[PDB]
Amino acid sequence: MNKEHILAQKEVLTPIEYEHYVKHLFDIGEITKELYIELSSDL
Repeated sequence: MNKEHILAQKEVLTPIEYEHYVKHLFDIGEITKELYIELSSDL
C-alpha cells in the first residue's frame, strides 16, 4: 500500500497544493475525504 508514502508528501508541499493531492487520490480511492477534511486545518 502506498498511502503513507504519499501522505508525507502533502505534509511537505504547501497547504494550497495539498488540496489537490487528495483530488488525484479519489481517482483510485487511496485516501477517503475524511482525511482531506480532517487534515484540512486552514482558515
